[PDB]
Amino acid sequence: YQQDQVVKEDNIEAVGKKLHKYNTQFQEKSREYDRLYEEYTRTSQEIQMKRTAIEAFNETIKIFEEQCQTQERYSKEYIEKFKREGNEKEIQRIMHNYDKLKSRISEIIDSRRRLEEDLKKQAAEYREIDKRMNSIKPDLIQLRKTRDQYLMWLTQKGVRQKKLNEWLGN
Amino acid sequence: MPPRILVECLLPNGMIVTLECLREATLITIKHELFKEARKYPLHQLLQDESSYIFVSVTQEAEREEFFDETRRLCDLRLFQPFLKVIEPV
Repeated sequence: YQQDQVVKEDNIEAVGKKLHKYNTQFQEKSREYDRLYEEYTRTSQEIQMKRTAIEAFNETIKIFEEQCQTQERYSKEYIEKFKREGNEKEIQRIMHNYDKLKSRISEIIDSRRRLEEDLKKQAAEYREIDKRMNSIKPDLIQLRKTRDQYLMWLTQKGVRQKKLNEWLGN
Repeated sequence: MPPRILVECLLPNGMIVTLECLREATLITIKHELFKEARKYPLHQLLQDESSYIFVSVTQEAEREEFFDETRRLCDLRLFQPFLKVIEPV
């Protein structure tokens, strides 16, 4: 590697130009790959948040549903007693409160549906980020290694470091 | 969680009541406000003393939690949604 070699200078300059071209090319793909990787990561986290939140909706809905079973079974008793004493005001109030509970359940079920549909769209963006990334990777890797094949060859012919920096410089 | 927030409480007589809370309030003072507020609602005679009851809710991690430690503050509970179901743990 280190010390200066006994080979034609013409061959070294041509290989050095190629190192340069292949480093530029590799760098371009890598920059491209990384921008996507950043959006890939943020998308993956948001997706994981949405799955958890769907689960919490599922469980929230169970609880409000159980509340519904509680009210039909507690107000079974008292409604039958009440229209015997003619209190249609208090029956009205119980029914109003019940309408409120069912209304809120349906708002929650609606919110879950929305999030399911947004998870569906975002999971698709995610798949498309992945396909773009997969299309680049093999290219990124192959350019890098050709760049390495040339770098190491030049390093081995004792080429000065300031000359290798000029070629890697862009 | 802004300074004061609406918390939906699900009473064991079937009733829903909406209650304004200081985000900082402990569950024990909220249980207290709640059972005062319940008397303004139907079927308030079916309620035992407030101390027989415990709150249940869902955390942001989607787990169902029973809050036996009522000194805990409403803002530290990590509620998915501002509601509390009231149960006799039996």
